[PDB]
Amino acid sequence: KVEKEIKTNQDIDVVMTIFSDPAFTIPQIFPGIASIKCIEPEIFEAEGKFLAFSYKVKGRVYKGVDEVRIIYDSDRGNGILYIRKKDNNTLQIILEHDNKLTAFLGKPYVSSNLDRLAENIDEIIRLERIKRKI
Repeated sequence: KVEKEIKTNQDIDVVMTIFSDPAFTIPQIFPGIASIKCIEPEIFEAEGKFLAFSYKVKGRVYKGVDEVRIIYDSDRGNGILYIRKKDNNTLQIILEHDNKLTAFLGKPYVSSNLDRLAENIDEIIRLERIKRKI
């Protein structure tokens, strides 16, 4: 698994809600997302590429107490992305992928994404909020 703690001064419940939108979360985290379809609010299909490898991913979001769980399948392996509220100013993102080869190759792309999200989270969410009116 690849993970990242994020600290935020934004309203944590708003942040968690935004992370439950796959149109936000998947392009932000997955390697090189170039297409995303978010029809029904809890389902997505996306396409991306990293190195020579194009992939098609689709999946479903489940909301829980203080948790968002995104279950996905792709031509390069299946997995779960978790977003967990830890306290009022902190969350954890954990990506667990079932294909070791794909995880090895995708890892620096996912970690770079998670680092960028951690470093810019409040500016990213402030803009999301303006657009979503939440």
